[PDB]
Amino acid sequence: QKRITTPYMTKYERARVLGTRALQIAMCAPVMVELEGETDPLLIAMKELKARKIPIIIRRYLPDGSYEDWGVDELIISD
Amino acid sequence: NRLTFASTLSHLRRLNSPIGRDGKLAKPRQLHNTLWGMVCPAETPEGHAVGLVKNLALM
Amino acid sequence: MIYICGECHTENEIKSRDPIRCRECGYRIMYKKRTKRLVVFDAR
Amino acid sequence: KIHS
Amino acid sequence: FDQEEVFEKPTRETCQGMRHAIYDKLDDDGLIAPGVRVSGDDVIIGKTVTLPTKRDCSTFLRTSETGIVDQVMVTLNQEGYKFCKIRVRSVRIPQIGDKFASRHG
Amino acid sequence: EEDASQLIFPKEFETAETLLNSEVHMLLEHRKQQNESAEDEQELSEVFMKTLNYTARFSRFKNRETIASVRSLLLQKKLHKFELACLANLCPETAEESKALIPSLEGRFEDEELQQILDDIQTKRSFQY
Amino acid sequence: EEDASQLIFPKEFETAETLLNSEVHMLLEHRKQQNESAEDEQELSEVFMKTLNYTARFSRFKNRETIASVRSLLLQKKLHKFELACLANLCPETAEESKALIPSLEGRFEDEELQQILDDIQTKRSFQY
Amino acid sequence: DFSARTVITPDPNLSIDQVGVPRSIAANMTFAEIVTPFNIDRLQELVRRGNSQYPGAKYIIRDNGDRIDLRFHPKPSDLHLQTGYKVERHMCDGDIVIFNMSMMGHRVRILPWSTFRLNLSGDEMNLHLPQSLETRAEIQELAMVPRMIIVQDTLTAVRKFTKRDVFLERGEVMNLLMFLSTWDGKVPQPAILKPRPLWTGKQIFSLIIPGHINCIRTHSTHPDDEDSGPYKHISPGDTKVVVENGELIMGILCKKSLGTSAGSLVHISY
Amino acid sequence: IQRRLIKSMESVMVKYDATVRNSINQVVQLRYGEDGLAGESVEFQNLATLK
Amino acid sequence: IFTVLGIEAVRKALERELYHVISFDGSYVNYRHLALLCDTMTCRGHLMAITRHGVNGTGCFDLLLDAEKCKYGMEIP
Amino acid sequence: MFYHISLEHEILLHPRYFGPNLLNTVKQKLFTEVEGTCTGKYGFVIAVTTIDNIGAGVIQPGRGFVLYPVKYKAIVFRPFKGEVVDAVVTQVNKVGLFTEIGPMSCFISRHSIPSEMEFDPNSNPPCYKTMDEDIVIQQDDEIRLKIVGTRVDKNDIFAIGSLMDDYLGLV
Amino acid sequence: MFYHISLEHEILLHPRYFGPNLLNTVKQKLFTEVEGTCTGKYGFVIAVTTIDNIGAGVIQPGRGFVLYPVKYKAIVFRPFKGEVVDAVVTQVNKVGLFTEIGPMSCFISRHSIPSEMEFDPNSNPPCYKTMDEDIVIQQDDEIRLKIVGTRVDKNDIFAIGSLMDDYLGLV
Ligand SMILES: [Zn+2]
Repeated sequence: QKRITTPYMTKYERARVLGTRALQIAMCAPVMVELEGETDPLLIAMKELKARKIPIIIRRYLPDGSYEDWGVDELIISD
Repeated sequence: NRLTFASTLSHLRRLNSPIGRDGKLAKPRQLHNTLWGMVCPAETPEGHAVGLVKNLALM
Repeated sequence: MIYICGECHTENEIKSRDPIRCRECGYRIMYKKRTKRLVVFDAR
Repeated sequence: KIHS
Repeated sequence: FDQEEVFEKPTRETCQGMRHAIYDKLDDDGLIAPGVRVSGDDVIIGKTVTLPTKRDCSTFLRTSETGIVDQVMVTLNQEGYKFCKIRVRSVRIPQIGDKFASRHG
Repeated sequence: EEDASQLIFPKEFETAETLLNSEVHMLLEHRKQQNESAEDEQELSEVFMKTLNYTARFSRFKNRETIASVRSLLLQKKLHKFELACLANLCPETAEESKALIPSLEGRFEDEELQQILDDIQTKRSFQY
Repeated sequence: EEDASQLIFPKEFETAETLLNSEVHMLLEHRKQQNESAEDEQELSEVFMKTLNYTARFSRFKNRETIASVRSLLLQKKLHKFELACLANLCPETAEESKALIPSLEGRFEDEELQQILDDIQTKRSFQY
Repeated sequence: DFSARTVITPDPNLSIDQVGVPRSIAANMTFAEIVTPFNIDRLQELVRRGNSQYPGAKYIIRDNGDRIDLRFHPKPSDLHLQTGYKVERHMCDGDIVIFNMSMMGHRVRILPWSTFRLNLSGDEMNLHLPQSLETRAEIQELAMVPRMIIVQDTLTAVRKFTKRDVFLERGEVMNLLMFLSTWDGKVPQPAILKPRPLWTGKQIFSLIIPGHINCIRTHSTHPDDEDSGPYKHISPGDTKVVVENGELIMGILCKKSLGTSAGSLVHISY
Repeated sequence: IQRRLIKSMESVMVKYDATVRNSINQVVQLRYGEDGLAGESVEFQNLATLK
Repeated sequence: IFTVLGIEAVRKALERELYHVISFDGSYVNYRHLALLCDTMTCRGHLMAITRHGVNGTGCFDLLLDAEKCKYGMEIP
Repeated sequence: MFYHISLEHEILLHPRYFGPNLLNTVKQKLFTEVEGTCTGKYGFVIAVTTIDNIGAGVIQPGRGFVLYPVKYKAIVFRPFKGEVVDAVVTQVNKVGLFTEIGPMSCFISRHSIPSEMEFDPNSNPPCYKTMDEDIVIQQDDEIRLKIVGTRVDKNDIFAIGSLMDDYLGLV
Repeated sequence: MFYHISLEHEILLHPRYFGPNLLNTVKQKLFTEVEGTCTGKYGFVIAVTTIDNIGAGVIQPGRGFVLYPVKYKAIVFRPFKGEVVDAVVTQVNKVGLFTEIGPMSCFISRHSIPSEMEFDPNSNPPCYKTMDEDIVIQQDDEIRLKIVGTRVDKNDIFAIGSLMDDYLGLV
């Protein structure tokens, strides 16, 4: 709560979230969304972000030392 | 330099600008009027050492 | 191995650990004739 | 260059 | 005095330290005769050091280009020790990577 | 935890005074002379010989008078002792070169005054021919 | 730099509360019971078995009531936590024995009052037959 | 994994993001990849190929961290791999590479010859391959050429192409539209239906323009008095560039209109 | 010049509070570019309410 | 200008001089980039020479795993 | 000596364990890493009582392994220097008595043993017995000793004891 | 870098040297112990200028060796981290240039060398030369490099340099 950061998700956050999730998927991690034959791990994570299912929670460290826990689903992505 | 006959001829007639205080104070790189008929104006290696190394005129 | 003098161009057999010099000349540079193992050449 |  | 260099075939048995390469190219004198095709990593001159068993210190091709030795020269240097030179000849066909320049520009 | 650019190093070296490469050669020569003839001792260590060649090759000054003049000239300024030998040893051609090689000088030296110092070193350093 | 006699040891252990050898056996038994039946896991480590025998052999008390009574009895006094388990584990026969084995007790305990404490432990410790 | 530097040559066919690499260089370079059931067979076949064949793996890493060289292939069982292993398979098509602190990523395409191919739009370079998947995903998401951003051989022809004089016959139009990736598949109606069909250069370029973007630009040879004259909308020299609904209705394109600037077709589309 | 400029601004970055700060966390600018907008998406235009 | 008008006036003067040379040849640079350079030099209240060393990272946020969102999901195999 | 402590241990969890109720895998993993081991600073971790709390799982960049800082309650066996504690003899040799203080093994040197004691290889089994025969230390004998010093070796704690002090022996 | 320092060294003197004018033996001994060695803290001790004073000789109990604390003036070569200094190339290899900064040897890695430079095994002798051929670093070539870091190994100091910084090279 009382979060002051922008509701939108930055490009850097999107790249890291997908990259980390894609690495996890390649390591026998479960996939929340249904699998329709997408072999490449990046595609699996890409649709997960679209469906707002990625468990990763972004902890944005403010310059003053405080941190805000922003969920990927909560953040507004651009498609 | 024995890569080409022309290169060998140029190397033998090659000239070097003065080094030290004499060269530092002057502008050896810049082309002077005295080179007419004595040192080839066009011929000069390209790079930082441009104009320091030259070639003797044919005649 | 068999070598060739660079002055008279005559065959002179030189063994291992032997001074390199032509008997007929004393010339100190020797060459190798050729190898009996032929190679394949393609006109390209 | 490449063979190097 | 104890250790000296020699020219001979670096046999796998007499030599302890060696590098994986084809040694059939070398002749009985340790020098590859003219007319032998050489490609990739190959020994063209045999040299060993009798360390206080000998250690291989031969010279391989500088690059991986395929070339044929043109001529072989055996001489004695100024110090009197045996000294040899060999010229490796290779044919380069112009390709997409070669740089061509006009007489000006 | 020490850095020459930031002038941070063990406190012990603060009391020490720097020496020039050419000047050290004189000190090594004095050490070499006595060992060779004054006393019958073992030959000088290989380390001593190695540094002697380094100093001789990079010796920028011929005699003590040239060394003393440069030392006195640079002592008048506020040059730090670490920069005293480093500047003379490097012999920067121009002021711009010295600051980039020596970040400390940029802190308290202007682009004009330092140039008047490096050129003075040039007039002192002696060339072979 | 640490010594038990002088009550000097790492500051981390200060927050920790000591345990009796017999009491630890109960905790180990609780750990043993769940591992054996509650969950299907690998057999307990050899270290766990070794300490279980040590606690059982040196267990001075039968049931929790005896353990709790001694713990409560010693808690009323100013006994340090380190001495709490050490005194009970050692079970000194008389006051003189405890002080020599435990130098700390001599600092703040008299020869008479402590004797009235050790004998109480004797009435609690249960013998085989 | 720094590679051997090699000269650069142009390749219009390749996309700007794509980069051409020879087989030999890609063979030396390796990309560690974590094997997964969905691609267990893919790694199983590639490792079987061996280092002699280009599509092979230089090394295979087990879970414990031991690296086994595939050059020797001592036992078939050692060749077999289990889930969770790391295989240093040789670089293949579709991999992401990064080279010239801002660096632009590229998609490697294998080509027969030796020299590198770059769709410029010479100097030697060394391309770096990101081994980790996390940085590989990040590079392809933010460091790609499209997110970073025309040759002089195309701008000159573009000006001639958009000239009103240029007329394209049915046969010529077919070839041009074939290379058009962003083509709906329907041939546009000719501007001059009779006596014979003749597509103007702008009509072909209209499909090239993506979506519906509107912008107004002026040609380099645009008289100042032309705008003030009554023929401002109907340019006597076609020196005024106007685009409506993604269609180049009029005007000859050039660096001012198509080249990068404050206002240009590429800039507006971006 | 290119190398020198990068080093003096290598640590300069925009934090999550829409402020420009260096490694030491010193505020270089309250908002990036004094407006808080990216330099790539901005487009040139001329408002006609002053001329 | 620093000794007469102050560091604040130098920021505008430095911008003008930097823009004047950049715009002399017709090239243009976004004002935000130019302003950043001036601010960094004058950030400490006195003119600072650009770092002469010239030798020459996405860590402001950390990704955290959540168990609640992981309750749903089926393994691919 | 036995204590009750609250320790911190960073648990490395493979992504393969990211299935439903992954916290259970973390909880069970902690029963193998810090259980049955012997940290050199806090001594042998004989057993774990309960788990206090599990911290947020931070994903290590590049490695891909999620790090879970978990707080747990456990009991350790840390032999403090200069502490007298009972011990069990496991073997006897000419060098000296070999004792066993719970999980660890403590060695008693011959010099530390009182001079009155004398090793007897004839007696079956060996046992340090003095001439008077009043006190004899057989194997598996409960004896009290003072640990003069302790040393940590190969992730294990080795203790050295002595019996020169008063009231150290069979009693 | 060369400095003038006053160091302390405890000299161990055998009783065999307790003859007349034993101080001379102590003085000459100091010219072998601290001379020609390389202390890891103060760097190479290339030479000793003079001796400040000799302290009282304390006899170590049991050992029987008299300890003589002596103060001497000497010049050391301590390479400070991040310091630019001229160097001499001793050999060149594919890994990188091998330099020699006075008594010590400094190694330059290939990565630290500018990308424009390219190693040439064909050229006799080897020398890192760029494509433009403007600057070439042959053996025994006076070049300027910056020591990024230094490490002490087997009582010796090994330095690592770089040329990425401006104005580093032949000049
Ligand atoms: Zn002859």
